[PDB]
Amino acid sequence: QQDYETAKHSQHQAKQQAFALVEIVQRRVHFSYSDSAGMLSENADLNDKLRQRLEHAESDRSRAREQLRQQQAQYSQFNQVLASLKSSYETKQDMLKEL
Amino acid sequence: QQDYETAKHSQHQAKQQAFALVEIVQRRVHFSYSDSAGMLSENADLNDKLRQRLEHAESDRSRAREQLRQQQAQYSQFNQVLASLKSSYETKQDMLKEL
Amino acid sequence: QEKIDRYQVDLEELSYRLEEQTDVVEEAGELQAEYEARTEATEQEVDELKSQLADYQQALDVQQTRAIQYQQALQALERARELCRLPDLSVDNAEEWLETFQAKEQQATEALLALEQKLSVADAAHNQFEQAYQLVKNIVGETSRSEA
Amino acid sequence: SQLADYQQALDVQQTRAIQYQQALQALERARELCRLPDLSVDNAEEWLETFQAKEQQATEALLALEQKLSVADAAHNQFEQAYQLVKNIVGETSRSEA
Repeated sequence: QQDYETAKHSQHQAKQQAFALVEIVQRRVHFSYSDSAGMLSENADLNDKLRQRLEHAESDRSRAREQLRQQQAQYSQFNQVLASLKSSYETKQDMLKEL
Repeated sequence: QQDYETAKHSQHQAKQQAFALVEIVQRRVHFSYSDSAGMLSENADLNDKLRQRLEHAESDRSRAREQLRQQQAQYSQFNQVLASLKSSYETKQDMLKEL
Repeated sequence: QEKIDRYQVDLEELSYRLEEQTDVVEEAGELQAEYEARTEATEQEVDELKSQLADYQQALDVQQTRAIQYQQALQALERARELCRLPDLSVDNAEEWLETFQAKEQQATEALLALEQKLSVADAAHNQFEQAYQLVKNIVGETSRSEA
Repeated sequence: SQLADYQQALDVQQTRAIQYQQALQALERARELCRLPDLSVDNAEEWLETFQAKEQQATEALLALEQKLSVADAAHNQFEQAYQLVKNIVGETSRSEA
């Protein structure tokens, strides 16, 4: 299994390299007209600042999602312990009524 | 030994077929890129098609979200019932010990 | 009478535990709802920022003129150059590299399948070993594999 | 991001189209190897699990085979002695039935 894990890693790397070479082959045509050029950086200032703000918002969203997931977790374990207590109490109550 | 080499060849056939099917399972999303391949062929203004694809993806993601939420509720229900049985078994076993 | 008294005390303690855990679960559920609202607010903000950036850049990126298209080819070529240990890698000679690396990839897949066959047979042999072990444990109880 | 960053400049679109072509090639290759022209991405999982069962059958077979070959290392003498013991106990019997 260790050997097969190594082999799978190697296969993945080989596949990635082959795909990169295929990408070069596909974009040879785009390289063909590499001499072309155009205007750039017209509204970059506001666009860059808004990109930075959006990156901050995305990071905050990732934090929020992580906190949401973990809180779902702890709520789950709390519910599970609550159900365990419920079952224990019900069984002991049944047994007291029997006695 | 002859039958065993034959069985090994059959196992190799099964292995290659299963690997191929798994590979297409991985490329499952890539078949969704048929829109991307068609979109890329636009070679012109294509933001509206991008927005349409994004809306379709939003619909799919919302469907998956609802599916996941209801499945999570079902799994949680199963987990509470399992925990309740665990506690009940513990209590019954302890009473059997005591009796 | 004493036994029933003990069980009544047990039930009282269990009721106290149930109250405590119900309170904990209610607090956890309130926090969960709060974090749900907070998260949804964060995706709302992120989507709003993305849409506003799209609107602002609408005019900017429409007139691409297929002239800034080739830098993508440049980045792809360079990315292959570091990923593929071929500093001389040229879009001209990249086809020989493509075929050679494809040959290596298919060889790797064949070796992977060869390893997978033996891996599967070995794992299933261990599975039967384990099944024997569980049968022995259930019949007699704990014991080592050597004694099996 | 693509719509917001339309400056992305269809690079991701190009990669996705290339991935689509690769997926087409892979699907054709599987339809060949598995000989299943009747096949779709949505239902390919069913044939995948079917051939998973097939591969499990083949591997379990070859596993019993590996055990039998490993125990076949027993020399010629043991087979003879067991055969003659069974013969002497029950009377003449065939090796296959022994």
